[PDB]
Amino acid sequence: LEPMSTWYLASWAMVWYYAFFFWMPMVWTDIMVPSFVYNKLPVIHFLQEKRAEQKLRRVLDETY
Amino acid sequence: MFLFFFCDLFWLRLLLCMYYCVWSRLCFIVYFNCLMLIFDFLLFCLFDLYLFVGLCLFLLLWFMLFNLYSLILYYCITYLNLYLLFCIVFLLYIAFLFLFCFLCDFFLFNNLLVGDSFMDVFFIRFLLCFLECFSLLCRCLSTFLRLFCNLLSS
Amino acid sequence: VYTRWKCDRLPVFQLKLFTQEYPMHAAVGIFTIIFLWKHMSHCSEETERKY
Amino acid sequence: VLFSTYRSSRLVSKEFLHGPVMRFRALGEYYFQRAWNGTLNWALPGEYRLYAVMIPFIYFYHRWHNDHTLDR
Amino acid sequence: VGNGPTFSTGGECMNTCDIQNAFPMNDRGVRSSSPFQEPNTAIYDSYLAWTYFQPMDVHIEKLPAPEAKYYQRHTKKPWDVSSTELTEIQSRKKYFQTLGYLVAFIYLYFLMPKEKSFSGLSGPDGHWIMLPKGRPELF
Amino acid sequence: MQGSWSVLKKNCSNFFPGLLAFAQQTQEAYGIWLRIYNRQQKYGPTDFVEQSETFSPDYHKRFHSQDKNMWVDKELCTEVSQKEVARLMTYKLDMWRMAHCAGALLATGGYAIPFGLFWLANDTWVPSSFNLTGEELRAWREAQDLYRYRSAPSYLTDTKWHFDFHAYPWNETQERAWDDLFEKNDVRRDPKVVRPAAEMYDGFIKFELIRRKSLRHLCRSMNIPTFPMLARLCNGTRVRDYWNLAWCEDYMVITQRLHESMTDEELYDYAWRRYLAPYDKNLNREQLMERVEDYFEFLGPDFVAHGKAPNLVILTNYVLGYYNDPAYLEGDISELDKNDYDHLASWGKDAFLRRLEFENGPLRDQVEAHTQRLLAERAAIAK
Amino acid sequence: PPHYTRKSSATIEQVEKEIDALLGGAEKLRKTSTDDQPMDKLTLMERCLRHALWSYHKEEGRYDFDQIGRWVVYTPEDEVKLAQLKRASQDKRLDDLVDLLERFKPVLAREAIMQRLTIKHLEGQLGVWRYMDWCPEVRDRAELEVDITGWQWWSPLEERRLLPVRLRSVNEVREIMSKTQAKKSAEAAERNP
Ligand SMILES: CCCCCCCCCCCCCCCCCC(=O)OC[C@H](COP(=O)([O-])OCC(O)COP(=O)([O-])OC[C@@H](COC(=O)CCCCCCCCCCCCCCCCC)OC(=O)CCCCCCCCCCCCCCCCC)OC(=O)CCCCCCCCCCCCCCCCC
Ligand SMILES: CCCCCCCCCCCCCCCCCC(=O)OC[C@H](COP(=O)([O-])OCC(O)COP(=O)([O-])OC[C@@H](COC(=O)CCCCCCCCCCCCCCCCC)OC(=O)CCCCCCCCCCCCCCCCC)OC(=O)CCCCCCCCCCCCCCCCC
Ligand SMILES: CCCCCCCCCCCCCCCCCC(=O)OC[C@H](COP(=O)([O-])OCC(O)COP(=O)([O-])OC[C@@H](COC(=O)CCCCCCCCCCCCCCCCC)OC(=O)CCCCCCCCCCCCCCCCC)OC(=O)CCCCCCCCCCCCCCCCC
Ligand SMILES: CCCCCCCCCCCCCCCCCC(=O)OC[C@H](COP(=O)([O-])OCC(O)COP(=O)([O-])OC[C@@H](COC(=O)CCCCCCCCCCCCCCCCC)OC(=O)CCCCCCCCCCCCCCCCC)OC(=O)CCCCCCCCCCCCCCCCC
Ligand SMILES: CCCCCCCCCCCCCCCCCC(=O)OC[C@H](COP(=O)([O-])OCC(O)COP(=O)([O-])OC[C@@H](COC(=O)CCCCCCCCCCCCCCCCC)OC(=O)CCCCCCCCCCCCCCCCC)OC(=O)CCCCCCCCCCCCCCCCC
Ligand SMILES: CCCCCCCCCCCCCCCCCC(=O)OC[C@H](COP(=O)([O-])OCC[N+](C)(C)C)OC(=O)CCCCCCCCCCCCCCCCC
Ligand SMILES: CCCCCCCCCCCCCCCCCC(=O)OC[C@H](COP(=O)([O-])OCC[N+](C)(C)C)OC(=O)CCCCCCCCCCCCCCCCC
Repeated sequence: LEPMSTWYLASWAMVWYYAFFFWMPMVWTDIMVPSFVYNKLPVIHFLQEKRAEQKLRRVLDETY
Repeated sequence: MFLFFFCDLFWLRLLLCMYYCVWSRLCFIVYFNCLMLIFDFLLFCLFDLYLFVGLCLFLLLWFMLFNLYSLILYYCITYLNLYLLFCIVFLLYIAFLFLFCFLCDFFLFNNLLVGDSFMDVFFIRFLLCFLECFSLLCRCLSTFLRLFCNLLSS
Repeated sequence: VYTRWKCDRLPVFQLKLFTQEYPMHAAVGIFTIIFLWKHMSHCSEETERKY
Repeated sequence: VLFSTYRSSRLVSKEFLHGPVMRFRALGEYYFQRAWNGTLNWALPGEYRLYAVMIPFIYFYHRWHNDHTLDR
Repeated sequence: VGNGPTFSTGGECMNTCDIQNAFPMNDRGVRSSSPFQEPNTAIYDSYLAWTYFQPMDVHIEKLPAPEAKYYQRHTKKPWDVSSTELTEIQSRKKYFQTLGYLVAFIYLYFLMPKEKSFSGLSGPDGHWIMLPKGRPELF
Repeated sequence: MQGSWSVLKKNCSNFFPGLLAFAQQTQEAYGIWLRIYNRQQKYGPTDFVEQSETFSPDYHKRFHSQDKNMWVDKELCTEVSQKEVARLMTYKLDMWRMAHCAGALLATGGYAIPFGLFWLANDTWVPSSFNLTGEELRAWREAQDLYRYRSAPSYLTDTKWHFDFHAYPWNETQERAWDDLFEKNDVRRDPKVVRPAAEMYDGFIKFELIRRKSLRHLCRSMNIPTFPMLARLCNGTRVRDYWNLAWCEDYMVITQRLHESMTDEELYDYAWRRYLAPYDKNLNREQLMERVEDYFEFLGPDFVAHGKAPNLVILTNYVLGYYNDPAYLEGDISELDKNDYDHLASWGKDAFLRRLEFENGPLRDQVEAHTQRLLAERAAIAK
Repeated sequence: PPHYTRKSSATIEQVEKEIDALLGGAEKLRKTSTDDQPMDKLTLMERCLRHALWSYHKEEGRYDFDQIGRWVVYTPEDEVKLAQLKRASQDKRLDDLVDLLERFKPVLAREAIMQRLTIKHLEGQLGVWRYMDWCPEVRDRAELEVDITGWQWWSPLEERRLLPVRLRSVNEVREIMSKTQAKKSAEAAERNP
């Protein structure tokens, strides 16, 4: 079994180390952070609409 | 000895580039618990408890691109080696453990001494502490062993 | 507004990611790489013939 | 001073290879940017036709490689 | 109406999601798939339920164009890159990456020979590197 | 700011005059610091002088306590003037950056020269003494302001997001204060409205519990070098020293009303050192006085009465809110008349898309009625 | 009273013309509703602007009761005062009205931008990049939150604080104005003895 072997373990592990050190940043910037920003957008939009309505309501409430 | 080889993800890398040049929402995550650690409100942690989210997401993507697609005949799991998985788990587990140890807070380890003051310290509590310190490393080993054995047997 | 992931180029973001986000993990990985190439980078002729 | 650390320092014009790039993006977006194409951790899409197309293709090229390079 | 995509949903049903309040609800009682107001949003039931919005031709009373003074903010900075520009940059980069990966895939799976063949007709058997040169005292 | 060849020429030309000026400023600042340090050791409280230890309740890590490890010398005007304190603060910033550069030089020997070329090509990390004319000083200040703009929003977002995600205000007044604290600089925040946020956050995170990442963001926003960051109690010490000096000068100015007699340029510098007045805003004396008075009001009566300032985290967020510009929006509204997915028009609609359009289009009600009637008929037939 | 210097120069006629122009473009969008129902942004802006304008006019001397009874009456005490009825302060009020108009204009601009964005969304011709460019605040907040390790997309506590926010009804406005008038009167009483 090669899965139990060690005669070329370093070169074999270079695949994981390249994935970790060089490909993970690309996936981070190109795929993951974009998806999570996209997920964030709706709630932030809703909260900021509510904040603007709150400002308008306070503006109206101070009139007499 | 220097062996030059390539992973079996090149077509999947091509598909990722083609299908993720534009943004898309993600709403289904294999391990969602990394995002919600605190369940009672008004509780907060001064430690960087959300540092694992990025590594978790990348690890899930990588292991899924390998393991799930390996069901297709002649698809190769390029990393399927016991000691390589040991290296991966060593990196993650020991890195987090050293993050907690570099904090230089020894009281953090008070809970390792299992039991209460009623129990004899040398013959019960100290032996339990020895076993628990052993169990941390055994948890690392068992994690990587379980991942390797399941794939191999299946 | 400024964000590392959106404004910095890829090499710069890589350095920032592994120096101010995951420095301990990078250190442990480099340690393991050195160990592997120090103790797991040799193969005898008989080992090559067998496997 | 030699190289910029900011992605905003452009090396080409905005219209460089606009047409081919738009065709490539059209190919990417037509089936993937859909409500029912909800992925599981970016690896398993929701669109059925992606499976229907990609499973045979992956098997075909892997089998060709195995038959002509490995089992040979 | 066109065939273009809309605001991404991730395959989620907004009537039961954890952020459902952020999605407006229409007269029919179906929460929108986007922050916008949608009149014809629907829900489809596969193994899992998912919300879908079908674009359609609808006329909306268009408030007249405001002056540039009241919506333009000239706070741009040298590091700033807009989402449109980022999309352009990433599109070009991914186009070139896709071409390169395609060439790599073709070579790897159809042209590259495997090393150390039994017959010796294909692939290299390996060789030594970093051998000394011009160092007689070494031996 | 990005590096440029003109700035490189400027800093190379003024390198040695700048070093000589820095040395002279070092002598003067050492004298000023010696006076202040002697006064602190002699007249300071026992906790402040003995450096009492304040540990966090979770991991028992020591950090500076605002109440115990910071002390406002109310009678410092007798020994040290306001201008001397300002000089010491400016020199502390310049000395920190120079010290980091000297450490790099000593560490790497002669291999730091190309990095020195990168260093002199930008005004971000060069001392103020390298500018020998007004225009050069203006460009240097512009670089400092640019770095502040780059760094402040991350600090503000970190604070706001962590609190909002893990806690909520107790009462309506705290809610209003918290919401108005993080408004953009295009609107004027009322310090009386925003002050309760200080106590609300004192309940959450005091300065003694500030996290290392938040500290890094804050030091970036304050033009304090962050590499090597090291333990959080080093840059934390720098922050504490800078704001302790600032509070001493603030007490002097408030008590003696020096700002009213302060000239325009000196007033602008005073506001700038408090991170209240960017130079690119081209503020006049009215605006500067308004911002300074708001800062004094935010400090509150208790500052003069007892020398106790509000929570330092909230204070830093408040002052750095002046560098939180509105999000940029460029382009005429007519650009919204275009289309984004014309490149897909050639593809048309497939069978599934046509089905979705048919079922969810204007005829959706008719299709739904027909489908439900057909299903009901089939169910009845089945039974 | 002490003299007050105006921050900006503008005539009352110019201000009224500007208000009419601002409210005239939104007539099609403006929709009437029951007095007890919640009000819209256009209704709130119109009420505030007209209230300030007619308060200034009544202080000046242009006693046009027909409009004053509509744009200024919100309390039974106010109605009684109107029935009985039937310099520095003025300058400050005019400046405040001008500032209020300049404050409302950006809100209408954002509303128009959102209308156009919605129009393009319903057509299927709106990319997320365009939406983020034309809604910069949302874009910046999301990007910053993710960049500082705020991955989560749900904010239950802030929503709990802001979820029940909505524009008030006319009757609620009347009650709040009555409360404020009572508070001001009580304040002047304390001022007196
Ligand atoms: C002596 C014989 C030769 C060999 C000499 C070797 C010397 C060795 C020295 C000693 C080293 C000891 C240690 C070795 C440890 C090895 C461990 C290991 O392999 O681990 C597995 C592990 C497997 O990783 P993986 O998961 O497969 O991912 C890595 C992949 O590269 C894919 O990962 P990725 O996709 O994430 O990578 C990013 C990728 C992102 O994606 C892309 O950019 C897409 C493209 C991908 C390219 C890379 C994939 C390669 C695919 C196979 C080859 C393709 C075809 C080649 C054709 C050859 C024909 C003969 O971008 C790039 O790759 C950037 C480069 C792009 C180049 C584009 C060039 C365009 C030229 C255009 C010219 C036009 C001219 C016009 C003129 C017109 C005139 C009129 O390997 C690594 O991690 C990398 C190991 C490298 C170690 C360093 C070796 C030293 C450097 C050698 C360079 C030799 C150059 C000279 C060759 C000349 C021809 C003979
Ligand atoms: C030749 C061998 C070299 C060895 C290798 C070195 C490798 C490089 C490592 C860095 C070395 C230092 C570089 C120069 C720094 C400049 C001097 C200095 O301390 O500036 C003050 C300044 C103090 O900072 P702070 O945060 O305000 O301090 C808080 C205290 O509470 C402040 O106290 P305070 O609040 O009460 O205020 C007092 C203040 C009041 O004073 C003033 O206000 C007046 C101004 C005084 C300071 C002026 C500094 C000017 C800096 C620029 C110099 C010009 C550069 C010109 C460049 C161009 C040249 C052409 O005066 C001070 O700043 C005094 C600070 C304490 C003295 C520190 C010096 C101790 C070492 C020297 C003695 C060694 C004796 C060896 C005996 C051997 C026996 C066997 O220092 C810094 O900015 C810190 C350095 C920043 C870089 C850190 C890099 C990592 C360091 C790791 C070291 C680990 C151990 C070593 C092994 C490393 C192996 C990996
Ligand atoms: C005469 C002068 C006066 C006397 C001297 C005075 C003293 C001077 C020294 C002190 C100066 C301090 C201030 C310096 C400020 C400038 C720093 C800087 O670099 O700024 C970025 C600077 C531009 O700055 P900027 O435009 O002003 O923007 C500044 C902004 O504020 C943007 O700011 P930012 O904050 O965004 O940027 C920060 C960024 C800074 O970083 C960067 O920006 C990256 C720069 C490199 C980018 C390279 C991109 C290009 C790559 C090309 C690759 C090759 C292409 C092909 C070439 C083919 C050639 C044939 O990120 C970082 O700070 C990351 C720090 C990472 C630290 C790493 C620590 C590792 C520790 C290891 C672990 C240890 C653990 C403990 C273990 C203990 C065990 C016991 O970047 C450049 O200019 C890039 C230069 C690229 C050069 C060409 C490519 C490399 C050439 C290598 C040649 C090798 C030859 C030999 C080969 C031999 C082979 C055998
Ligand atoms: C897509 C592919 C592209 C290519 C990818 C390339 C491949 C990358 C693969 C792996 C990448 C990740 C590796 C991570 C490793 C682990 C890192 C880690 O554990 O970090 C812990 C930790 C994290 O860093 P941090 O301080 O918390 O903050 C990092 C942030 O990035 C700070 O950010 P910040 O925002 O807070 O501050 C911003 C700003 C703030 O500005 C300032 O603070 C003012 C300016 C400060 C100037 C520097 C002051 C230094 C003071 C003394 C430092 C201690 C010296 C110790 C003794 C010397 C030891 C050699 O700071 C800067 O701009 C820093 C400028 C530094 C420029 C240099 C960056 C590296 C470029 C490459 C140059 C070297 C090439 C050598 C190899 C080739 C040879 C032919 O690091 C430290 O504690 C720092 C200790 C520094 C010790 C000195 C360096 C030791 C390493 C050996 C140096 C060898 C020199 C060779 C000379 C030439 C010989 C021929
Ligand atoms: C190329 C150069 C290579 C260099 C290599 C050397 C390593 C790197 C050098 C330095 C690099 C720069 C950065 C270093 C870290 C900076 C940390 C920091 O920011 O501290 C700020 C901090 C300033 O903040 P602060 O508010 O003033 O005070 C801290 C607060 O108290 C804080 O309050 P707190 O509430 O946090 O209080 C807690 C605090 C309390 O502690 C302190 O803060 C006090 C200072 C430290 C005291 C440490 C000594 C404790 C007593 C030792 C007793 C040993 C007895 C043994 C007897 C044997 C008899 C046979 O921390 C602790 O409790 C930690 C105690 C240490 C525990 C050590 C456990 C080790 C376990 C070993 C495992 C097995 C190892 C392998 C097997 C070995 C045997 C076979 O700095 C310090 O306090 C001192 C910093 C000293 C820096 C290191 C200087 C390096 C000198 C190098 C000389 C040798 C060079 C060799 C070169 C070789 C050729 C190249
Ligand atoms: C067919 C047989 C199969 C056998 C299978 C056996 C299992 C193999 C498993 C392999 C995969 C998993 C590997 C996990 C990682 C293991 C790590 C490990 O044990 O490595 C230890 C090894 C020990 O190194 P070493 O073996 O060179 O030790 C030297 C000791 N002498 C000189 C006495 C021989 O670490 C390394 O290889 C890395 C060393 C370099 C990096 C560290 C340098 C700093 C050291 C600090 C202390 C000393 C200096 C003073 C302080 C600093 C001053 C600047
Ligand atoms: C989220 C859950 C996903 C579940 C997906 C379920 C898919 C159901 C597939 C049904 C059968 C498909 C048959 C395909 C036949 C192809 C031609 C052929 O000869 O193949 C025979 C091959 C092998 O059949 P064989 O073993 O009989 O071959 C005989 C050949 N000799 C005799 C020479 C040995 O069939 C397969 O291997 C098909 C197994 C499919 C298992 C499911 C894989 C799912 C994971 C991959 C998903 C990929 C999605 C990518 C999308 C894009 C991502 C960005």
